[PDB]
Amino acid sequence: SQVLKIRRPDDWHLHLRDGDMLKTVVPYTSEIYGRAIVMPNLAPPVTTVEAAVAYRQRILDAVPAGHDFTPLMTCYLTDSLDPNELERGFNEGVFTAAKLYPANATVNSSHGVTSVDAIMPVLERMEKIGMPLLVHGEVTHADIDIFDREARFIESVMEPLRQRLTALKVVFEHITTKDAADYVRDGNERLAATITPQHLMFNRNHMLVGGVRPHLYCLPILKRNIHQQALRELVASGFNRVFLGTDSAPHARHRKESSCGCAGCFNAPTALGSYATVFEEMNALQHFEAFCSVNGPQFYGLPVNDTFIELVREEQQVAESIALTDDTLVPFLAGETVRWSVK
Amino acid sequence: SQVLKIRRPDDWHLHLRDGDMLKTVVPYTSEIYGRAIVMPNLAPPVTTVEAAVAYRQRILDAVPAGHDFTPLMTCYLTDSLDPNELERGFNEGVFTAAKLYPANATVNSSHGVTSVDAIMPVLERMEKIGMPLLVHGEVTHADIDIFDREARFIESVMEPLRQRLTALKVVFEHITTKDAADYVRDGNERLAATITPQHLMFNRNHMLVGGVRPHLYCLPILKRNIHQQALRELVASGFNRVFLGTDSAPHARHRKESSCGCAGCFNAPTALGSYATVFEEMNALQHFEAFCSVNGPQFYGLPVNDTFIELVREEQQVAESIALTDDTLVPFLAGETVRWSVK
Ligand SMILES: NC(=O)N[C@@H](CC(=O)O)C(=O)O
Ligand SMILES: O=C1C[C@@H](C(=O)O)NC(=O)N1
Ligand SMILES: [Zn+2]
Ligand SMILES: [Zn+2]
Ligand SMILES: [Zn+2]
Ligand SMILES: [Zn+2]
Repeated sequence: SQVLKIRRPDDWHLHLRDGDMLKTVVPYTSEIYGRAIVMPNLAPPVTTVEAAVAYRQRILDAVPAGHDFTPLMTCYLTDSLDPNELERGFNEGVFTAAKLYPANATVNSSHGVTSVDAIMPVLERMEKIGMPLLVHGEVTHADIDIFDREARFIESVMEPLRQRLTALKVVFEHITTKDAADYVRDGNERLAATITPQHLMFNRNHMLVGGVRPHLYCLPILKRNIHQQALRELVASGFNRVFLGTDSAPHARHRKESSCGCAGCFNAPTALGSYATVFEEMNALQHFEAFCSVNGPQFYGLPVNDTFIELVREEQQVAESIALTDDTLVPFLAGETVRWSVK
Repeated sequence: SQVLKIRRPDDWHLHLRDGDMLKTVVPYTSEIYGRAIVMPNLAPPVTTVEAAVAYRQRILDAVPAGHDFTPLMTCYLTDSLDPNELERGFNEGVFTAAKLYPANATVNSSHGVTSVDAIMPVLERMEKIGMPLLVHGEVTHADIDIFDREARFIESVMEPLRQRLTALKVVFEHITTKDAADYVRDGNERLAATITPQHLMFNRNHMLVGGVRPHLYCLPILKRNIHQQALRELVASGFNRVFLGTDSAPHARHRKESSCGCAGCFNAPTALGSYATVFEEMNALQHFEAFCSVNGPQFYGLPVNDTFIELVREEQQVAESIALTDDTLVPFLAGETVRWSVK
């Protein structure tokens, strides 16, 4: 019965992959979102303007007729990246931002950044030109417990970085901790964050109690409930430097359900409705549009979308699976009911 | 190459399952261990003398010709269990011990315990007759974080229970925390513990960094490294009320590598050599025999085995999998080169 009309949203953190997987997954995004930040962790990674131009075209090829969707491309920072390559792509309208993957922190990150010190000239160029830095904020030393890697990053990397480059705009991507929530809340107008649906909806118990659930396995790892609760409070408060970033991160079923399952939730089909449920549960639907459709554009200095969509509070069962050319893709909340759906 | 000779060990915590699976797994235990505590969590559970007698015979049927193996049976404690049935089984030599799994208010009285207070009659009977209680010490309330469940059990159940029944003998099964190591270390002659090879060798980072590894998923869940180190220090100290219990807990590959992986490591094939590796790394091989072959017998009031086995420090590859009638079993350390093996 209940209908909620919002300005058309965007997705400020998305993985579209490539090849047949890209063809399968892009329509789940392009039918809803006006724009998406397209992450660059392909294999090999997108580290040049030419690679980004071609990838953008493969993405557009896969967008159904009638969807008005614009992919916003990013550069994968490496230790050896030429600042001129990065700036040229920014100047040509190819790169909207650049993504910092700590080496070996996450999916397709073996070529990532080994220290902020190795890439200072690149960061200094971004600061000069007003290019936002997107950060997967985790440390990677083998002896640091996985649940501590986000908090430890704040103290040891994020804060020194921001103190050195005071004009640099930073998005703390997919935050998962009270530590990061407080850090962002207490930050200045050059610091923002994205939050996924899964880090709002669940905590680590959901992944580990009654069985191990690899379709909830993603990075940064789901945390303790008190962290979940801090994230829900942050979005529900109306704080305007948090915004929608799904981190939809698809892997074939048997890559997820294996002896060493890949990290990432394929949440593009269900993310928007899932966010709506959270904001409703937090008695905060008045702030839902801004999170989805206003806060991101403002941080990035881009116009808000000029079209509108509707969500309805009518229960839909999520498909158990989505067909691929080989194997299947298991969506986030597969087989479950979602309370809101796109009209 | 170095030889390590010990009195024949026993396994004080084992899952043998039933039917075809039992036939496959028993030989991995019976070729090495003189005795094992056989856990009662079949479907339906072993809660009667008659069921235990028949299960013992099915186990004996599956022992290869020539192996000198004796299964020591257990009763699954439930709300509906008659204390006269338990006592009769104990008196007749059928039940060596009784096993208490976590309470759950919604469990069927035929299948479990709703609260420990509700089964005081049976626990008092065990105290009276000198029957040891084996405890899976976790509180499984939905609002308790999974990594907190063992520590919560110590405070909420274990200490009050032992204060209430001061003569009751208790094995704190498969301890996984510094909390439990300290508790057991500081206990009296009526409190002991078993420790699995996975909780000595690994911590939660091994299950979750670089991928999710369901073959390391087991209950109680792997904890942070500080806990692992406390366990290693405890066995290494020579403390004589900790002893070998593998918690070998086999599940078919398709039930481990699924959207909801079953808890349990099939470690019977590789456990003994893994414990040798840990004791060696801790420079504590002088305490290895007692852990495997003396401490358990002393606690249970049973004779030490009078035959010997030898481990050799020569590298060997662990099988990638072990065939079942249907599907396959993936052993603990599958495909790895291990340092110690049985001669
Ligand atoms: N988050 C994930 O668990 N996975 C992402 C990588 C990332 O966002 O770091 C992926 O690309 O698969
Ligand atoms: O408590 C338990 C039960 C066991 C099993 O599968 O029987 N597996 C575990 O991992 N621990
Ligand atoms: Zn990331
Ligand atoms: Zn991502
Ligand atoms: Zn157990
Ligand atoms: Zn067990």
